[PDB]
Amino acid sequence: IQKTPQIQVYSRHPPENGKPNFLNCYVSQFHPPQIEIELLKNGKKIPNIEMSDLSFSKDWSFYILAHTEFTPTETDVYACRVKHVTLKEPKTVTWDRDM
Amino acid sequence: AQFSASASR
Amino acid sequence: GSHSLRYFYTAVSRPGLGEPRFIAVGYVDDTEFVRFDSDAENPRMEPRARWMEREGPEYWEQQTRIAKEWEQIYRVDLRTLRGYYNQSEGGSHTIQEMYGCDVGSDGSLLRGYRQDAYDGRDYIALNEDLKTWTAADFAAQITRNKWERARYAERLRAYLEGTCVEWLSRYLELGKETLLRSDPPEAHVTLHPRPEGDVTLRCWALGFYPADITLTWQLNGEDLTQDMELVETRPAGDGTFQKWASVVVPLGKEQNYTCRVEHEGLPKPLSQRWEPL
Repeated sequence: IQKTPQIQVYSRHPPENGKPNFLNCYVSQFHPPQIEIELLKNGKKIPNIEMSDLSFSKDWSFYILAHTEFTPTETDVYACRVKHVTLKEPKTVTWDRDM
Repeated sequence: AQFSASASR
Repeated sequence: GSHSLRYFYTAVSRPGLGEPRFIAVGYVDDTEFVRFDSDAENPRMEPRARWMEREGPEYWEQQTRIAKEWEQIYRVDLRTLRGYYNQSEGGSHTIQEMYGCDVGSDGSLLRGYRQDAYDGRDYIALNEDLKTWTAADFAAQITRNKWERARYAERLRAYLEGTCVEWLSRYLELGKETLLRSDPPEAHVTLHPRPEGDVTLRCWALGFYPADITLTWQLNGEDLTQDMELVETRPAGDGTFQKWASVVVPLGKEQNYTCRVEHEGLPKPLSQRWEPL
């Protein structure tokens, strides 16, 4: 009676290290609604993330879009940390500039 | 505009 | 040729900490326009689209009340359901609802509805006739029995057939600029080689609106969807949507696969292939 979240870390506009754009982490299909979401640069959270407000799909599932501005590079990698009552594993996910 | 004549469960 | 208005309510109990958090949200199609959150400073129904700061104070005052009214309703429901299933006080629980109307473009109500979920599992729902209820278990059977006695269905029905449809119409006008505006997809194909020896072709649709779209990888001119991987459409963050569709293809055949993207914004559908350069 608890559904584990579906993380999706990506970018608003296509990857190109310079043209600054945005970092999105889309968590969806979870339940219960309480979930913890933080963005990471090279291992340490990003200070002031902006997050949309909770919402939910017709199937009673919650979704939410964590995000913040940033400028991609070659030697920097971003990840999305997330905690949930369903997360056996305090699941961090890395931003693959390919999905 | 919401529904207002609610009822409880 | 179809639009809708929906209201989503949620209440979550906070064991040992007082009152449940209650949130109400309103949508016109997929666009949030009003929102209420009891975690707020001064809980009030507030606008969530520019085109809503037009409604008068009378609107906000009224809608805020009906929300606060619902908040008390759900505060007690949480207790009732907890009695129905004999649950204890140490556990957190949720109650969700979704009611609204779908309206053709000729102003005809297509379908009305009002459905529940307790702890993420269906509970009670008003059938499409707008007269009878579908109850998941015994608890929702207790509730269904109270609502038949009070003829509650007749009130929702009146609402769905009148007020719901009238306000959906009003909201369309207020925001036609953004609600009825077609934003087309930018489409491109990427190649990610597999260690298996073959390659994954990925088709992406970017910056489109609404969100209804169809990505179709085809071979030689014929469909391929029982074996096409997908991601759930995701929000770009600026109000557009994006999605990708992929198929595994054998090396040397890349050019024999096309991706058809259909969307209201496109005059004719998009044909996109791999382009190595």
